Amino acid sequence: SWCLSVHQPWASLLVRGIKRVEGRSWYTPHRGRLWIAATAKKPSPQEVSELQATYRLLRGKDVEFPNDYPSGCLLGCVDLIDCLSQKQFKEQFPDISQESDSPFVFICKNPQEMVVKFPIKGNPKIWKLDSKIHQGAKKGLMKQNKA
Repeated sequence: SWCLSVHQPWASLLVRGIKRVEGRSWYTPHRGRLWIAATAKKPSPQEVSELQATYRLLRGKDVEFPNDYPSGCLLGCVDLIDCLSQKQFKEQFPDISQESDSPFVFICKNPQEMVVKFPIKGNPKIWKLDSKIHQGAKKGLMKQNKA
């Protein structure tokens, strides 16, 4: 029922599993399912090319970027497994600590993308989804439920 607004292209990278941590300046006790919404801010082609270049070298040839990075919509979800200080992240996750230098690092698992993405307006930090879109969001985690 809780959501985080994230700029594109990072937002789709998170729900596809290409980006595995998310850095923020603030700590959250939230754990478990976290919906991911893309903000309205449209990314520039340079941003998209520079990030896709980096992640292609981090993740290899098998990486599958989305064809398009839709803005202003609910995208899917992840499991927020832990939120660590940057110090503990560097110490405890040495294989991936280069992937964020933010003061806090959200460790994300089990990404799932929605079969149909629904328009939505963001809010700060971790915010509560409206019940109607939450219901449609849940049904949308299975490709067969597309209508």
